[PDB]
Amino acid sequence: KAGRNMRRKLFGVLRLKCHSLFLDLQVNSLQTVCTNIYKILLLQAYRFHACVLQLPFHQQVWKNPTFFLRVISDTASLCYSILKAKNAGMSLGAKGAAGPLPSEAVQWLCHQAFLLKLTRHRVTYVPLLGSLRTAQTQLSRKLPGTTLTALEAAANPA
Ligand SMILES: N[C@@H](CCC(=O)N[C@@H](CS)C(=O)NCC(=O)O)C(=O)O
Ligand SMILES: N[C@@H](CCC(=O)N[C@@H](CS)C(=O)NCC(=O)O)C(=O)O
Repeated sequence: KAGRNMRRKLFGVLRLKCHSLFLDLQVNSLQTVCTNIYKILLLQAYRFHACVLQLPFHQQVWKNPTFFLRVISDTASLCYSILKAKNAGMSLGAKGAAGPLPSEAVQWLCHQAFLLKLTRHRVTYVPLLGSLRTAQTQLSRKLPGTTLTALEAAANPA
């Protein structure tokens, strides 16, 4: 427990730096880009949960659920902005895909990563799991680009 916390704290910045180097669809496969942005978002979800555990006892999650959901949304926006900048010089012969990832896909990966972590602590996060679970289908009805299952593949490896 104290060993896991030490490892997350120690490797946080380095892991994020490393993942950020594999987001360029010009040189990387789409599967790689999706996996690495997802691993970034999952890392962020763990940091999120750590930060929530140290909120005052009266600052319950059901008390201000807009705050937490917006934090989650802002995470997707920020990772998406990073991804955009990293893919700015993309050309027609890019290895990754014909299309650089829409914000819908980064959003989907974000909600996925947060759900996986937040379902482990339902007693704390039952107010949020409602809105996030719909957003998944809200986005799954917004864009089933087939590649939706290629996103599910990136959220799968252990
Ligand atoms: N992410 C690289 C491989 C490099 C690698 O494995 N190093 C980092 C990820 S950038 C790491 O922390 N290892 C994998 C993990 O622990 O999830 C790739 O997809 O080809
Ligand atoms: N502690 C985070 C790593 C991120 C981090 O280093 N930031 C804060 C977390 S709010 C920190 O300095 N750690 C103090 C703590 O959680 O005891 C984690 O468990 O993943």
